[PDB]
Amino acid sequence: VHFKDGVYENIPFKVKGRKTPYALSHFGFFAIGFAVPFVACYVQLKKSGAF
Amino acid sequence: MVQRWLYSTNAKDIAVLYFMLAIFSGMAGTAMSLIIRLELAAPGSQYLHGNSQLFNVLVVGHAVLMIFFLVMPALIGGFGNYLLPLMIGATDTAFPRINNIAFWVLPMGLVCLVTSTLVESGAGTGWTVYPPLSSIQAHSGPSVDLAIFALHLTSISSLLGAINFIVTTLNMRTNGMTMHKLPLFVWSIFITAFLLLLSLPVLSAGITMLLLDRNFNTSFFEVSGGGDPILYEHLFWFFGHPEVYILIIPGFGIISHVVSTYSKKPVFGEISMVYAMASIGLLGFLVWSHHMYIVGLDADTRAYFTSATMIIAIPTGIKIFSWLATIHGGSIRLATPMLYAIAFLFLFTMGGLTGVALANASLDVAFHDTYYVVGHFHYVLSMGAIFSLFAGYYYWSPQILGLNYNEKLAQIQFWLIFIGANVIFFPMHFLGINGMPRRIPDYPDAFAGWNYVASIGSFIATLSLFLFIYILYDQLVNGLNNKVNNKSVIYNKAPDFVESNTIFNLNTVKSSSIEFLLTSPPAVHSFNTPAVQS
Amino acid sequence: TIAPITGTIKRRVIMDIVLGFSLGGVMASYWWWGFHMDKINKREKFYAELAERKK
Amino acid sequence: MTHLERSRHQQHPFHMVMPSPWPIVVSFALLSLALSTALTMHGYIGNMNMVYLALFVLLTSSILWFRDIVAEATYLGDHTMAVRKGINLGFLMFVLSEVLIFAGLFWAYFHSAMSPDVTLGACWPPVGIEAVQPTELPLLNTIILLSSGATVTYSHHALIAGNRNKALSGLLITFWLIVIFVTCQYIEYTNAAFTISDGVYGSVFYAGTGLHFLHMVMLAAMLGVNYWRMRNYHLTAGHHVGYETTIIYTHVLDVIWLFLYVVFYWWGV
Amino acid sequence: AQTHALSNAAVMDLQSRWENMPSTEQQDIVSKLSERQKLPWAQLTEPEKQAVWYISYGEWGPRRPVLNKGDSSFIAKGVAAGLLFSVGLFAVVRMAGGQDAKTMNKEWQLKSDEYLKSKNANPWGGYSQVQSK
Amino acid sequence: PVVKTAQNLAEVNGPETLIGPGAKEGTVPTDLDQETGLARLELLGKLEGIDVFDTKPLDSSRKGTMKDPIIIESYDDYRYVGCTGSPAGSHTIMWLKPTVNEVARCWECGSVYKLNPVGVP
Amino acid sequence: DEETFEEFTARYEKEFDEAYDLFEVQRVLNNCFSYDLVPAPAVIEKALRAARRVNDLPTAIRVFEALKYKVENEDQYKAYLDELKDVRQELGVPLKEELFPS
Amino acid sequence: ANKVIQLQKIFQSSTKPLWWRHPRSALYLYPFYAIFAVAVVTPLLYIPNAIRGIKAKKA
Amino acid sequence: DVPTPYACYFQDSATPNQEGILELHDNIMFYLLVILGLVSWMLYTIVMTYSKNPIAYKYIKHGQTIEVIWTIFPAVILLIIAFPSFILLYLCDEVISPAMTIKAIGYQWYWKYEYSDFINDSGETVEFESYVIPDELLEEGQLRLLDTDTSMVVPVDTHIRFVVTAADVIHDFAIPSLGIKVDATPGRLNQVSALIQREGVFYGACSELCGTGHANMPIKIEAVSLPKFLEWLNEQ
Ligand code: HEA
Ligand code: HEA
Ligand SMILES: CCCCCCCCCCCCCCCC(=O)OC[C@H](COP(=O)(O)OCCN)OC(=O)CCCCCCCCCCCCCCC
Ligand SMILES: CCCCCCCCCCCCCCCC(=O)OC[C@H](COP(=O)(O)OCCN)OC(=O)CCCCCCCCCCCCCCC
Ligand SMILES: [Ca+2]
Ligand SMILES: [Mg+2]
Ligand SMILES: [Zn+2]
Repeated sequence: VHFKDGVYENIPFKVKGRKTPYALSHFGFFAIGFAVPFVACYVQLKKSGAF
Repeated sequence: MVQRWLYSTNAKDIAVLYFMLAIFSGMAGTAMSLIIRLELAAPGSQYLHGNSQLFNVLVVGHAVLMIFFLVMPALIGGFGNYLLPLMIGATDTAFPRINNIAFWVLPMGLVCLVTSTLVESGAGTGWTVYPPLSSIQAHSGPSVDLAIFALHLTSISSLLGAINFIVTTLNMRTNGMTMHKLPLFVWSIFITAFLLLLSLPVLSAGITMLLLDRNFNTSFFEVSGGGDPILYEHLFWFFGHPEVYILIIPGFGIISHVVSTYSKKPVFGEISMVYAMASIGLLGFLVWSHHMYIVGLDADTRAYFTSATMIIAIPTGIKIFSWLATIHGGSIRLATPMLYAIAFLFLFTMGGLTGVALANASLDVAFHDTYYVVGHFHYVLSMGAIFSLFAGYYYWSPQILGLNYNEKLAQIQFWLIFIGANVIFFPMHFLGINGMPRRIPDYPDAFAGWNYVASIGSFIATLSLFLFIYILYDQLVNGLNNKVNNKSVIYNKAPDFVESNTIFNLNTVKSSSIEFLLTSPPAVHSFNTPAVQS
Repeated sequence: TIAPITGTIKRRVIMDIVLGFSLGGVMASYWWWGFHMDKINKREKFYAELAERKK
Repeated sequence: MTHLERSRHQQHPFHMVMPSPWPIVVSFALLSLALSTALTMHGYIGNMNMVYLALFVLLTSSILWFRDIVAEATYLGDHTMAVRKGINLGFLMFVLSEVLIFAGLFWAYFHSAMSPDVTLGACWPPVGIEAVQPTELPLLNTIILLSSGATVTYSHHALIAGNRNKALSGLLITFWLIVIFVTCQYIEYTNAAFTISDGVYGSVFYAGTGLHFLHMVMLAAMLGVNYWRMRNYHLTAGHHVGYETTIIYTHVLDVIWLFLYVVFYWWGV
Repeated sequence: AQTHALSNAAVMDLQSRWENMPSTEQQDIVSKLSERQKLPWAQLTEPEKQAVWYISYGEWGPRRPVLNKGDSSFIAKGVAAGLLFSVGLFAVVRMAGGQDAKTMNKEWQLKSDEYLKSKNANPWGGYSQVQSK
Repeated sequence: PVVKTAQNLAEVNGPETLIGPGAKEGTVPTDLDQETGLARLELLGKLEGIDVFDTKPLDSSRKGTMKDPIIIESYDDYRYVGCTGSPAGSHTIMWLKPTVNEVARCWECGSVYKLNPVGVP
Repeated sequence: DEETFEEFTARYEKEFDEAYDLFEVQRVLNNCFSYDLVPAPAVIEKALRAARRVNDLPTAIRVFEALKYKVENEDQYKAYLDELKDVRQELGVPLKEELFPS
Repeated sequence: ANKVIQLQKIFQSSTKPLWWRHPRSALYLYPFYAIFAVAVVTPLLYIPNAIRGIKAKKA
Repeated sequence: DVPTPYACYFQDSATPNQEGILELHDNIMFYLLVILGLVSWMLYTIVMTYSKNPIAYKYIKHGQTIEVIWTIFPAVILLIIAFPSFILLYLCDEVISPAMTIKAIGYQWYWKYEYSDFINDSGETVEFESYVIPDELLEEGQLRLLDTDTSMVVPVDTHIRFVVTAADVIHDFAIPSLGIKVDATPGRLNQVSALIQREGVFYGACSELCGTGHANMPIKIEAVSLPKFLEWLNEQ
């Protein structure tokens, strides 16, 4: 079926016409990706002793 | 927006979804590697308060995230799904719903792996899930079961993608392509698909029997009942060595394209490239038992297996030498993908040489489960896969996205990751040869020195990764601006040294594959009238 | 006139191949004859001294 | 035809699937199944109803997916020759994958038997286990399975020849033969001297036999859906892929059962 | 064919200003020079020959290099700064961590060396473990 | 009114005339009875021998100079063409994209490919 | 089948003779110079004739530039250019290094 | 009872998604959607208990 | 014998196996280095020569002679470096009349040694557990994570068969200075032969994951003179 084609039409995320700046979403995606192991370590250390 | 992505049916959208998931999982695995390499920098419990179980859990998560969730979704999933239909002129990949379901069972494997890490203790068995450490006695709780289910989900995804690739490249070739005229990346993906098809069933059987032993009281590997963990070792490695060749062969396919396009002369012996990849794939199934030289096999078995493992150096040597022959006599446009390809050549040769030294059943006695092995497989895996992914991205992203990346920052990132990865992975060889065991969170304080400098190297590599994350941003918001100014490389092939600027401007693209003739981001379904070829 | 000049790339290829073999041979000869032979000499000297002090 | 009319069609035999929710829905159901069975085998879930619900959701999602694929094949006519060849090839690859799973199970059996553990008695089957006699029930099972294969071939040839009644009768009786095989294998499970938890012998024996049991259940489902489709004039005399699919499945599964019979009964006893 | 010659005010120093001209002026200059090409090549003046050669094979547009005359220094500075920042972050996170093992002292490791010397450990190699202060 | 069933390939007019009548009461359906859409169109082409979904490779008999370029028929305003030389495989594969306005030249064998569209979308 | 030098020379003299426009002249010159041999002075003669025939001065200079960048020594380039001195003076094509003196 | 041609006419002329074209699609699609939502939401609520260590009471 | 900071080579050998594998490693590295030098020099010269090449030799594709040369060159290198591999593999595999046989059973995060051939009072088997000394219980001078509570005392210049097995998970008996590394599956025994040529101490660790206490489970083998070994055995 006919979907729109263009430079920014090939990606699931929205870049140009945005309410919040795109840098926030772009770096938050990889920040939560990087913080998943930190959350896991914090949980596994809480269930022992410390923080 | 929901129909286009959640309900997706075309290969390009599924490919970009694969790439996004792969880079997310690679970021998570790199965070785990950073934590491991930070804790393992000085003797004593520094950052993790004791808790060797947590360190083992992080090691398993890092290995799985890198292998089953970064290298394969990107190489097999992303690049394979985006380019295979494009390179062969297929309008859209066969079995498109299967192509969608493979991707969509990937992140759910991620969800269950993460919740395995979060549940009572986490899987601390290594990426290999050897019993009886992984049995119900030593690991209680649902973490090992959830890791087993993550492996099952990614096996389902890989097998479905392999079937799709096989059918697409066998049936949906354009009207002019015989199998001998296929591009090298297509051949690599086809061979990798057959390797997945013939490998994943054995892994599924072994892992399912392990799960049954854990939870259904049965005894496939329980010594109390007649089992043998060596059976699990056999099954897992019969899967896993073809798995590493599955990881590396698409890298071989990508490097051939990058070399041929940035040396401006075709690949030296393309048919020999196809034959070498086929021989490597066939021989991967015959050498699986060199990971288990220590378990107490007979002398004849180890003598056969060292010879079989050494034989693989011949097709790989042919591929390496033909890449140098292709680079020889050309006009090297030292762009970022070509830099990555050259680094791939050098560091993959180093890793393969270490593996050849490891293939001996006599030297493996001194090197098994040491940091020499981690040096070897981190060289081959990290370099020949991550560098291949970087080259493929820096090579195809301006065609996939219509957005052109900054080149100075790309070269800085390449140099930073090159030096950091070398610094982290070269002292591992010294640590392993000195006698440092593998999978230890704490070591005798005589191994500290190198473990310090290697811990420095990660802080470089991750930093380059961060720069890469900025480059994407600079590509995704300033790609058109990068085209209009002089901050990027617009043409991957420069005019020949007789060719005027206008003659080039009317013939800007001179490529051996369809992918580069397609417009800024290619139409949702191209090849209306089938592409013709003589 | 101009004599036909040709085959420069083949000559360059063989020159580069033999030069690379020579470099690898020099590197490995240094490896062996310095490092490995020093270790072997130290081991043999120590074992000879041990056998002497056994007497 | 003229250019005016040829401009109004696909230009290539290959099938453009419309966007569908079944991939992601099946993925969600599979994730829920894995999560529920991981939280239920370890007591975090009080009962097994959640696993049943997840399995039911997965089954219904697969049924809806196949309802879409048969709608495309039969009522939209999107299955041209190239699509049919691609589907047949993909099913051959899937059958090869199943055969390799069975080969892994056979490898486990051969490793457990050829090097018998000292705790087993250094004999196969291990001391204390009396093996199921091959000649009584399994002989009937294998003879009815060969009969089912011959009968499905007969029905396929009658369908190609154009005779509806013989094709329907053959397909129905082979479906009944397979459902009798399933019943007899379940019966043999009920009155068995050893259980899947009684050592490696029972472990590998029931692993292989139950995998074949699940494959036979799937094959009976495929024969039932093929009988519905043939009954309601879905299957034509020259265009049928699912029925060739189930014939290839029946023959490969009969070969797998023959190997399983020989190895587990005439070599393991 | 065309008139006497290309105007000097429009042809001199074409290297220094070719990329800054509008496309219409570029096309007009190309057309005039192509019309002048048809004359015997001995009649073309030296600035015209230089202009034609720069238009055809000039290092602009398609022939723009990968690195534009100042990028090697930039990438060297970037990689050096990245290395310095990496080691700085590593030092900072090494300071914000747990304590160092009790056995990483000069005095402890001298005693360990004395014990190893008692056992004749690593006779031809090295048994000394100090590595710290 | 009512539309016919497109008895042969010359009466096909739209996708709505490719349905046909099914089996009568109790006989197996034939291919000409219940095939529909693209499969029915391909089946018709097979019966009258006109192979729909043309799969002929590229015209690589002559060089195709600029005055008499190799003409390639298309149903869209562009088409991709991979040429290999005046013989079948003289030089390596060279992929070109001739469109309506601009012809495609190989730059290695010099072949010129000119597109003519069927059009009428 | 590998070609000899004489067959190569005759083939490229012909292929330069049937070159009809600037694109063809540049393509023929490119795939002539993309070999493991420096073209004979007769082939360079035909290339200069083709460049004059399509009225393109810069490709005639590029012929000598490519010959300089292709030949082995700095003396064989001189042996090429002083043998082609008469034709270069006749057509009036200047060398690149003497057109931009620096 | 040989409804193939009638259903072909129905299916080829319909401005609806493919799974909604049959007249009895709602009967199979609404209960399925409800059951699927329940069966996907339920296991996730039991994950915080698995992390917290609380097993299900055997009552 | 014991790891050294900033070391890049093997620990000092004490058995023929370790020096044999060291010689094999050096012999293999000789050819690995000639190949690495060849590849690196070719990459170096090709990149720096053809990064400034205006004309690409785009017509050199097959080149059968060099194809067959590098098809048959790796094979001969592999045969050359595989002859000594087979010699060493078949030489170190032989069990030639061990004058002593002793078992090492790996329990969860400790070892248990058992001198089945020798006596304690009269005939009865000698055995002892080898726990790692805790970091809080270390006296100044002992090696962290490397020195055990009780040492495994062994006579020098005698053929010794280590029979390693396990009880719960797979525990690897690995001493690099003696050049022995054999795992311990709970199902089956694994025998290895050793001859220690010099007295002293030899430290190793478990080369197989076994849970939380994989790191803190070392192996300490103290090779002493035969009269001193007999005195220790009688005191044991
Ligand atoms: C894909 C495989 C892969 C990759 C790339 C890596 C890369 C790294 N790994 Fe590891 N590792 C494994 C797979 C991998 N690893 C496996 C299988 C094990 C065995 C586990 C076991 O034995 O139990 C292991 C074990 C392992 C060990 C040994 C631990 C032990 O045995 O005790 C260490 C120690 O340093 C380590 C750390 C690192 C570090 C610091 C990197 C750094 O190189 C990180 C830098 C990497 C990047 C920056 C990658 C780029 C990031 C991307 C997201 C790609 C971007 C490109 C595109 C998106 C196109 N991992
Ligand atoms: C990227 C994936 C990848 C690739 C391509 C390889 C390639 C090779 N590997 Fe490796 N390997 C791993 C991933 C990979 N490996 C992983 C993940 C592990 C650890 C698993 C775990 O423990 O969890 C591992 C561990 C591993 C072991 C097990 C050791 C042990 O743990 O006890 C062995 C032993 O044979 C081995 C050897 C080899 C060899 C001989 C090759 C060869 O294919 C390499 C051949 C290439 C060359 C030799 C260089 C190029 C050739 C030439 C330049 C010609 C000249 C060369 C000669 C003449 C020799 N590697
Ligand atoms: C020991 C082993 C035991 C297992 C044996 C089980 C036997 C399995 C029998 C299943 C066949 C009957 C199903 C259709 C009956 C019917 O009528 O659904 C068809 C009905 C009426 O028919 P119609 O002519 O309109 O066709 C029109 C067909 N579209 O249409 C509908 O509403 C449309 C959708 C109905 C929903 C299900 C049918 C869709 C096909 C997918 C089925 C795949 C299931 C395979 C796995 C279970
Ligand atoms: C084992 C030996 C080395 C193995 C590989 C080394 C590294 C591989 C990379 C090679 C880079 C260039 C290859 C492409 C060039 C090409 O394609 O050249 C091909 C061209 C033309 O073909 P033709 O005239 O041969 O045949 C006509 C039809 N094909 O002519 C050449 O140039 C041939 C060069 C031959 C080289 C032989 C080896 C030289 C010495 C080897 C022994 C040295 C040991 C001495 C000890 C000090
Ligand atoms: Ca630490
Ligand atoms: Mg091991
Ligand atoms: Zn061409």
